[PDB]
Amino acid sequence: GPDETLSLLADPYRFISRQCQRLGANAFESRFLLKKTNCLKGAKAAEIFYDTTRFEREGAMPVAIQKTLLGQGGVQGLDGETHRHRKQMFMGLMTPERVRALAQLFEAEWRRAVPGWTRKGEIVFYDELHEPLTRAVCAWAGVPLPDDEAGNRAGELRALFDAAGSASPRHLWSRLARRRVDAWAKRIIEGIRAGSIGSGSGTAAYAIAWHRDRHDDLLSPHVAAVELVNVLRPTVEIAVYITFVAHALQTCSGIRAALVQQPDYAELFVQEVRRFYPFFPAVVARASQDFEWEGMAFPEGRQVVLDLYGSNHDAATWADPQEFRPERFRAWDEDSFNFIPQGGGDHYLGHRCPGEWIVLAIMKVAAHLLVNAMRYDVPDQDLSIDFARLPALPKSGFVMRNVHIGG
Ligand code: HEM
Repeated sequence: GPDETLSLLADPYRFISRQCQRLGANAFESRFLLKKTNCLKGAKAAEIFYDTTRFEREGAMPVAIQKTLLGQGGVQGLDGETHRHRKQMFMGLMTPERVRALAQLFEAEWRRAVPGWTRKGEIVFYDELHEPLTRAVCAWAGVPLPDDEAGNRAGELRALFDAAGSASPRHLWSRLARRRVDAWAKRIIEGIRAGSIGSGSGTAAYAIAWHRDRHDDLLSPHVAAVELVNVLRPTVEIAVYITFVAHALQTCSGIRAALVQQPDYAELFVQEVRRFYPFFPAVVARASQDFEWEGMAFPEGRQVVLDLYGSNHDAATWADPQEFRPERFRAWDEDSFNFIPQGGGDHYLGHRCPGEWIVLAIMKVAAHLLVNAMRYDVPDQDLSIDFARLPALPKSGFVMRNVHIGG
């Protein structure tokens, strides 16, 4: 039929679920760029999407994303045993103690940045999160980061996802940010291999610099650089989820008090933040063989997009997805396909986000400080979510006035 690209960019989070609702189905055939695209939504859809005998990621990623968001040669573009062996490198980083260490470093950096925020009077909370995250994740990952460069590197990491997918000249800064960050990370890898950088044996940058592939070869310095940015960048992106934590504390009644007094509530709350709020709209794969599913044809080579936001707001799964209610997670069966803000399926055997433990730990630190430590006022502003923005944010970016902290 018609090309629907422009309609998708106008409503990137909701386009799929809205059409699904219109059609009374969990899937529909469409066309993005010029490719026929099957669009899927829901737990059953997610589960077939993560079947690696039917779906491949190889070459499925639009080049614009490679040259900004993702880089070229990274784990996202791999399939099969090549993929599994590369994904294992990421998974080995995420021990409960290593995740804890990153959370601890991030709390310290948050606390160090508050005085700065106090003397400012008024801050855009979102704008202020990138640098502490950058400082935290760099130290955790063994990436040296001098004090006077921290601001700039945070700006560059931010530019990879917050200027990327944009209708404006911001796409140009994003592409240059990618070349700068790639060259920086590459210099890090090279110094580790040459002995000039003493990154500890438990650190991401070390693991990535010394990773051997299935042929016992080091990654090429550029591919290693891209994989290191795949740790640094998405950690800084947690700024979005932290902003949504502040937003929930502000727009939904009872949340604050429940968090203060109920110990087990934090975990339910951060889960519901990830379910409720838009972040990553969709993931893309290519059908690897001819098959049919619930009446829909999936010929070899068909581009297929899995709607994450729609799946997270699926009525069959949640009954009242439209409500923000952390308690729903008391009844969650931990299914790997019905709740997928960072992908579904298995972490080792598919492309599901290895960053979930980090996101959760950091979201918890955020929720803890925002209720138990950090005091602030919230002036009249537009807190409505910008569903036409990538990534989606409250329009204001969540503005704070009179910020101060204890311990
Ligand atoms: C900030 C919130 C985050 C969101 C919303 C998010 C979401 C996602 C999604 C939707 C995917 C694709 C899953 C798929 O292709 O099936 C993914 C993959 C990935 N994520 Fe995240 N993530 C986040 C944080 C992180 C963090 C902190 C890390 C740190 C290591 C990380 C590292 C990665 C990597 C390396 C991949 C590719 C994995 C693969 O292809 O096997 N992410 N993420």
